Amino acid sequence: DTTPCCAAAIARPLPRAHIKEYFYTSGKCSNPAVVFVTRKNRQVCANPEKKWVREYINSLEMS
Amino acid sequence: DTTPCCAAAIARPLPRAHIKEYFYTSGKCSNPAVVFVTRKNRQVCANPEKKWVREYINSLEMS
Repeated sequence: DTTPCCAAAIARPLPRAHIKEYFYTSGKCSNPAVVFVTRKNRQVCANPEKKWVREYINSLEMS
Repeated sequence: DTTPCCAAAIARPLPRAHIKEYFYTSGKCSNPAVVFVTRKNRQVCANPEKKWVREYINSLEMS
């Protein structure tokens, strides 16, 4: 917890074409999240347990 | 604060050869930090105002 962590997680989907990369936060966070990195390099915390996250991820991985 | 943030920041220097990338957290954090990404993809929060951070960074940028 000398590692970057997500207090909360984006309500609704961000636009799929704003998004270029993802990673998962440490599991040592209290809300471990997925993080989306936008073409503009904003890092956005998302709720991994949510359908739009899991098809965005599937989308970035089956490019 | 739907963006990944650093509660605290690594006391002492990490080994320079463990470190492959860096970025700065959002300025919207309460402790906005530098984050070091290790060859093993651990993200480590560091205090930007600290001499070892600023020559690690200079090191990754003058490669």
